[PDB]
Amino acid sequence: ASFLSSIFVPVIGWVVPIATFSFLFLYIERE
Amino acid sequence: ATKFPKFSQDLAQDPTTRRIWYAMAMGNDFESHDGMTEENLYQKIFATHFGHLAIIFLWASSLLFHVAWQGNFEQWIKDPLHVRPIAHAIWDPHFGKPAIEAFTQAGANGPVNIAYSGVYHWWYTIGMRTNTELYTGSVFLLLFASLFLFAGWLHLQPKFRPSLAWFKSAESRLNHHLAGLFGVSSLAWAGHLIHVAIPESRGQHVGWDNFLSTAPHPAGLQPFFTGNWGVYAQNPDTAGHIFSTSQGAGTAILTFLGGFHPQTESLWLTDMAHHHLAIAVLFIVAGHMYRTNFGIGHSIKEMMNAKTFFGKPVEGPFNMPHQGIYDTYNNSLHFQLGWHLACLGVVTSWVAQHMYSLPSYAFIAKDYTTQAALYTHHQYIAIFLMVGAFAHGAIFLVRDYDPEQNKGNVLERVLQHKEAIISHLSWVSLFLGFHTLGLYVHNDVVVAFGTPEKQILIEPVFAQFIQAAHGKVLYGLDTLLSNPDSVAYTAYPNYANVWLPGWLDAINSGTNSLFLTIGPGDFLVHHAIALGLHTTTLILVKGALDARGSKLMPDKKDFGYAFPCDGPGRGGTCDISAWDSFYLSLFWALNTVGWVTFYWHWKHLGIWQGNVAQFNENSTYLMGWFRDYLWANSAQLINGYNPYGVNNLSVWAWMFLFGHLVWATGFMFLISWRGYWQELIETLVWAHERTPIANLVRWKDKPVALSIVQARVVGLAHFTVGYVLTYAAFLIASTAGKF
Amino acid sequence: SISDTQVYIALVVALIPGLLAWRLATELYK
Amino acid sequence: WLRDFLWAQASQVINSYGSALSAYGLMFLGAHFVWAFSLMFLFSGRGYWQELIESIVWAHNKLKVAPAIQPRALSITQGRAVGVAHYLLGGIATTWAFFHAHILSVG
Amino acid sequence: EKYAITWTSPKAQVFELPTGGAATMHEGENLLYIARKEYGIALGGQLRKFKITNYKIYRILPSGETTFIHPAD
Amino acid sequence: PPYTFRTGWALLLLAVNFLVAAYYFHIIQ
Amino acid sequence: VQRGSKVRILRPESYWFQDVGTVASVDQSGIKYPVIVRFDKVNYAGINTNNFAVDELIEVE
Amino acid sequence: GADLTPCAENPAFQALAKNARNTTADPQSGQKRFERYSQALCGPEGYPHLIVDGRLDRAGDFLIPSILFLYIAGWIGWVGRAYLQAIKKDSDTEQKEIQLDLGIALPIIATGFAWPAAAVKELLSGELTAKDSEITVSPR
Amino acid sequence: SHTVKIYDTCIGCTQCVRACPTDVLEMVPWDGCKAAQVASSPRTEDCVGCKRCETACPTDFLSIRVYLGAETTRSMGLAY
Ligand code: CLA
Ligand code: CLA
Ligand code: CLA
Ligand code: CLA
Ligand SMILES: CC1=C(/C=C/C(C)=C/C=C/C(C)=C/C=C/C=C(C)/C=C/C=C(C)/C=C/C2=C(C)CCCC2(C)C)C(C)(C)CCC1
Ligand SMILES: CC1=C(/C=C/C(C)=C/C=C/C(C)=C\C=C\C=C(C)\C=C\C=C(C)\C=C\C2=C(C)CCCC2(C)C)C(C)(C)CCC1
Ligand SMILES: CC1=C(C/C=C(\C)CCC[C@H](C)CCC[C@H](C)CCCC(C)C)C(=O)c2ccccc2C1=O
Ligand SMILES: CC1=C(C/C=C(\C)CCC[C@H](C)CCC[C@H](C)CCCC(C)C)C(=O)c2ccccc2C1=O
Ligand code: SF4
Ligand code: SF4
Repeated sequence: ASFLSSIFVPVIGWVVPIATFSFLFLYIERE
Repeated sequence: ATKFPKFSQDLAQDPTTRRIWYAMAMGNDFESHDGMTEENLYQKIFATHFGHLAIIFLWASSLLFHVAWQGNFEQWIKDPLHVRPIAHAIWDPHFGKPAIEAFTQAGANGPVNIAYSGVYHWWYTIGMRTNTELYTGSVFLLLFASLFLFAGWLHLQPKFRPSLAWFKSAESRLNHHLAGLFGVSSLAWAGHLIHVAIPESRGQHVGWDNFLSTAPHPAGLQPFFTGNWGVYAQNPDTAGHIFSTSQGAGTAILTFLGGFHPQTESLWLTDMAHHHLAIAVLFIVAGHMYRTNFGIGHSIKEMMNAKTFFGKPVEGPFNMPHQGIYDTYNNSLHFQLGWHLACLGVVTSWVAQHMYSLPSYAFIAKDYTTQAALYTHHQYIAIFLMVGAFAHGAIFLVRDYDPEQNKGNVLERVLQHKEAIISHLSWVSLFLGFHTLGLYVHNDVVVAFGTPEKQILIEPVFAQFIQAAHGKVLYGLDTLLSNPDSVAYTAYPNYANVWLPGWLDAINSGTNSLFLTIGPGDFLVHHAIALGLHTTTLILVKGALDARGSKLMPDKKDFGYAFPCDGPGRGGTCDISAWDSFYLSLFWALNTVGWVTFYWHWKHLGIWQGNVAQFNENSTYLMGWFRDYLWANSAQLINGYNPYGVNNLSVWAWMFLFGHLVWATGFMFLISWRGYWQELIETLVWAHERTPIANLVRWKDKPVALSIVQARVVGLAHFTVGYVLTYAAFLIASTAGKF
Repeated sequence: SISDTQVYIALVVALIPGLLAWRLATELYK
Repeated sequence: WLRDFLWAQASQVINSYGSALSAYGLMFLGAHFVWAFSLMFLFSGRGYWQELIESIVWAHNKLKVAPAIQPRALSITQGRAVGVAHYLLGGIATTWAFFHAHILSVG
Repeated sequence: EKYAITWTSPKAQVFELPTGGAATMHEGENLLYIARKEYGIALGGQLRKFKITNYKIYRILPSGETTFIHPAD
Repeated sequence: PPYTFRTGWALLLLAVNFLVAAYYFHIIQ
Repeated sequence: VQRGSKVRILRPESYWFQDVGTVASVDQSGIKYPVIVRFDKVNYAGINTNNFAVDELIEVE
Repeated sequence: GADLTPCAENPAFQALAKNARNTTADPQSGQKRFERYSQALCGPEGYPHLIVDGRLDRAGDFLIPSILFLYIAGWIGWVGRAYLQAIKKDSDTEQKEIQLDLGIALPIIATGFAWPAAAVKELLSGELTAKDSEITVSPR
Repeated sequence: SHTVKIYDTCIGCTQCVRACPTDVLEMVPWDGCKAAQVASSPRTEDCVGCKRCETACPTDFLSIRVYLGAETTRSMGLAY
């Protein structure tokens, strides 16, 4: 099942930092 | 005026970008949080320690799963001396087609990374044979790491949350951790070797299904209780034992040959079984010493405060005042953390010193690059654990230290004569450096002038003796286990040197790293190491002892541990704080471990290639280090990619250049300091409010330059990461390109 | 190597520490 | 630039022992030293080194070799100036000894 | 705008602005809108070589409040 | 004072320094 | 003490701690540290004079 | 060990004796060092390995230069110590530091050769060291 | 802002008041010293942490001390 690399690596490469940075930027800039 | 960071109202009321950076470097500092009390501190550290513990088991499970699913472990069993292991597989979209063909290696379908951490040798030694045991142990560590993630959550709930007196019960940790964490676990691993790993070493499968049926010994626990323990040391694995087969096998489970297995060139598994069994008895007995609620045992607070040796009045133990040290170790957490990093830092290097000379893993002495990486890894780990020992020891003297509770004791008497400690530390650093650098430059000029016989070469005749006082015939000193008429050789009253015929076979062979042959090139580098240890200690001790103030600046305790300076007054005070003496030392600590690992690596490149004469001639003068090691070995590396093509070393050729760039970037934060950069950002703030379309958007946090203490962190971070990655790309590919 | 089935068991079992890590990291405060 | 210029053209400067280009072999290593020596002044600060002298003046006060002119660390501006003069000296002299021993051999 | 500084000059002469550059004061009461109080004292000492010690730094809030903060009396 | 407890242990350790050198000089075997 | 008396210093935060000074002038009523001591070696600031209390000094002449 | 057979017996030391490089313009300075280095111990490489043990057949390596150095090095300290003892009881003492009082420095230089007879005299009189109550110290 | 502590050892030299560039310091009368005045810091919300006031003080050790605290807009020295 070597096709899981095609679906975990782009999520951790792209989706994981986009979801993390967009959470943290809205959390540090929160009155 | 935001609510981030939660743990500080002084940082959360910062309009600049300093708010963001100081949240990161004060987040895990639990002691400086807002409103943190004493018992809330320990209850939060204890549950955090379940968090770091469960990272370790989740880390070690990915080593098992990525090998079972993507590596070639079952293909590595058949021939461990030529089959090249596999760590994980590459899914990189950015690869070109000649860079998929170059990394399709070790008999695999796709691009794979050759494992240089030696975990196939450790798993093959301890009995694991197929890819299903690796997967089973992987899934077990998923559950065993979740058992700690639940435990840290459970011990934060209000009636499951431990009290303060539970943490400061120090005599009960020492009984349970020595007997149970050290002793039972050494006993359990001896049970794992005897039941499983030693029968797996003889071609005899023992798994979870048939370990209750099969016995490790055909005698079978009857000679244990009757006292006939010599039955366990009957016919061992012979000198023709082919590993994991039944040829030349034995029935013994606890044996004491000493020395190495003749094929794998590792320690005997029957020797390790009687080892961890004997360690287990010495620790369970050690864990029944201190006083708990059962009204028996030694009491440490009474051992410190004792003043009477059999009627004679003394000042304390060894007639030295150790009173109040129990209330100094136990009440402070930085005294404990500063202490135990020194304890863990000693043993970490002590692990590395005994794993190249005494290999304990099957077929690891012949897989070279896995052995060159494990030495250099645990040496650099031992570096940070020793620098942080003095670092967290110096946070103790600023923050936690109380001179009234510690009045008159041995830790007070060090702070009196602290100018005598730093002076004689400053002497040995200069006494070695003036005369070790002097003899390299002497040998450099003398060889350069074509007359190399005028070199000052000193045989290390005080370490020549120890290797001959351990049984090496090669020098002809004829003492002390190399003298066959010696009292130490024969063990005169009892003659019980069982280990000694197997030890002298191992030390007198030139086919291992056991007590390597030393010469005049090894004289200068051990005194160069001693230059690096006494000088790194000089910076760390002087920053520890002067942490509470001195002549140029008294009351440094009022300013905390990390503050920039005290201004340009009094001639200026740049890098005056106790944090700044942590800071200068990590240049030396990375330096000294460079010297101990340039010298480790180049002595073994002569052993592994059969050319011992290259090191012994050329390691006396500093061109032979520069030419025959740095220049000559980086030819396989740098040709990892050239205009003709690529090969499998092109990551290490790319990481080598990457390391030279992170290293050089860190100079920018150290040569140039802050006030140049705040006057540069104030021109970018101007030209953003004036640009007509781009001033629709605007910052929430005002851009300021990095603070003075911050870009000494950030400067040391680019320096240290680039120092590691440069050598780690040179260590691997110069060894894995030559074998 | 291991079978294609066994990889999915490892992923589903890995949600059990993934859930518990989210519970611990939020019980330790925001 | 690393393979075909710095690595490949230095094969005449470091292999030059026992010959007439021996001084360029010694100035190549000797200038790598002075370059690296300059970083002690650039990276560190003045206020560390003044504290260290106070522990060396003590051992000089004890045996009555106390100098009448008091020792001080180099000032903040001078510690930068020493660190750039020793930087430019060892960096250029590396290249001075590298250009000569390469081009006095292939020319 | 914030921190107005006023001073009375005997005549006109060229001084140096704290924001960089040289201007020319009038004769009589002057007025300069600066960014921070640090500019006004660094200007107020530059007036001392012109023998002027009659300078007053205000504090203009964005609401329109002008608080006299130097001197206290 | 004549430091008895300091010099008592320094002469013990120096006697260990001289004993190991006797093995190295073949005085004791 | 008197103008010319060598004294010693016991103030730990002072630069000339356990060093020999020379009293230049002693005042009468105020400050609480009314003794001007002209030292012979300079501190980091470059000065060589300071004020000290009456009980702060140890006369050695 | 390792293979410290003496240099007169070595095939390697005699092979290094045939391609001698003249040190000084003495035309046999190439030869008049190899016969002098024959009593030393050349290993497998052909180079004399010095012995800092203290053996009296090997006293020329370390034992003889150690007495020779420590006489000269304890000289320079003692001359520099006794000068600073003298200038402290003068009018200024800072001028006499950078700008040497040559009338006082020259008697101290000639005095020196009984510095072991003077340092032991200073040691036993208790005038070598100073009191810890008279040296400035840092706050603890 | 920062924190300016003034101890009782100063002599009324008026060198620290004539050196703080945001004019935090001022002299108040005080019957202790010979010059009969002590420095006082009634406007420490304006202090920028410059430590010009510690550089100019004669007394050993310093009668004035600046403790670097929480940094607002006035103490960062931001014109923006
Ligand atoms: C921390 C441990 C760890 C690390 C560093 C890696 C590293 C890697 N894994 Mg792997 N993995 C692990 C544990 C780990 N594995 C475990 C326990 C499992 C079983 C569930 C897997 C299952 C797995 C699969 C199925 C695949 C990878 C893949 C990969 C590669 C690409 C990264 C990726 O997509 O992640 C994938 C990550 C997951 C599937 C889930 C992560 C599981 C661990 C337990 C999370 C650890 C989080 C960590 C502790 C949080 C701390 C962050 C830190 C910065 C503070 C890379 C070699 C891919 C690959 O080989 O590409 C070629 C791929 O297809 N991994
Ligand atoms: C017998 C009962 C028992 C046991 C098993 C433990 C076990 C433990 N306690 Mg503990 N504890 C106990 C009773 C016990 N405690 C009692 C009674 C008290 C109250 C008085 C405490 C109070 C307490 C506190 C307050 C804390 C602990 C902590 C810990 C953990 C230590 C960290 C760790 O995992 O290191 C594991 C270490 C070893 C397995 C031994 C390592 C030995 C050296 C370093 C290396 C030797 C290995 C060798 C070289 C070979 C390795 C090679 C191989 C890896 C390849 C560990 C799980 C800490 C923790 O993390 O909390 C979770 C912590 O903060 N305990
Ligand atoms: C188990 C050991 C241990 C423990 C529990 C602690 C715990 C602590 N230390 Mg300590 N320390 C340790 C080891 C340890 N340290 C070691 C080994 C050293 C020597 C290097 C130090 C040096 C040290 C200093 C000098 C200081 C502390 C401080 C602290 C406290 C706060 C930590 C903090 O703010 O984190 C914040 C965490 C960070 C800022 C992390 C940034 C650094 C990361 C690791 C860089 C990583 C680079 C990058 C990811 C690499 C990518 C590679 C890629 C490009 C290829 C806390 C009590 C501080 C304190 O004030 O104490 C109260 C403090 O001043 N420690
Ligand atoms: C009068 C000469 C003199 C004397 C007797 C001493 C004596 C001492 N010094 Mg000191 N020192 C001196 C000059 C002197 N120093 C000077 C000029 C410097 C600045 C370079 C230093 C720098 C220095 C350091 C950095 C250290 C000592 C240390 C020591 C002690 C151990 C010996 C040692 O390590 O030598 C050290 C010698 C040097 C570093 C170089 C020697 C300096 C020159 C070459 C000799 C001076 C000769 C003088 C100018 C001749 C004047 C003659 C006069 C008639 C005109 C000892 C108390 C060490 C210590 O504290 O150990 C406990 C220590 O760490 N000293
Ligand atoms: C050889 C041999 C032997 C011996 C051994 C030994 C004896 C060892 C030693 C060892 C040792 C001898 C070790 C040590 C180490 C040390 C260290 C490592 C230290 C460190 C420290 C620290 C770091 C501290 C800290 C701190 C500070 C700094 C401050 C305050 C606080 C504290 C205290 C915490 C025997 C007989 C057995 C056998 C045979 C062989
Ligand atoms: C024999 C021998 C050896 C050994 C040695 C030893 C080990 C020794 C020790 C010794 C010691 C351990 C010593 C110590 C000392 C200490 C002290 C304490 C000193 C004193 C000094 C002083 C005090 C000084 C003075 C002076 C002088 C004399 C001169 C100049 C000036 C002065 C002042 C500087 C060897 C093997 C190497 C080699 C071979 C031979
Ligand atoms: C360049 C430089 C700056 C300017 C640098 C600034 C203003 C920050 C620039 C960083 C930008 C935003 C990129 C940062 C992102 C990194 C590539 C990765 C960081 C990711 C982690 C923070 C998570 C200083 O402020 C400074 C201060 C003191 C000494 C030396 C220096 C210094 O050298
Ligand atoms: C090492 C170092 C020092 C200390 C280094 C010093 C003081 C150099 C002094 C060494 C020379 C050898 C002193 C010379 C003293 C005498 C002239 C020696 C007599 C020898 C003559 C006979 C030739 C600083 O003062 C400093 C200041 C600011 C930033 C960085 C640093 C810095 O890195
Ligand atoms: S604090 Fe300094 S400047 Fe102010 S009155 Fe005292 S001595 Fe003078
Ligand atoms: S912080 Fe220091 S320099 Fe700035 S105004 Fe206040 S006293 Fe003066």
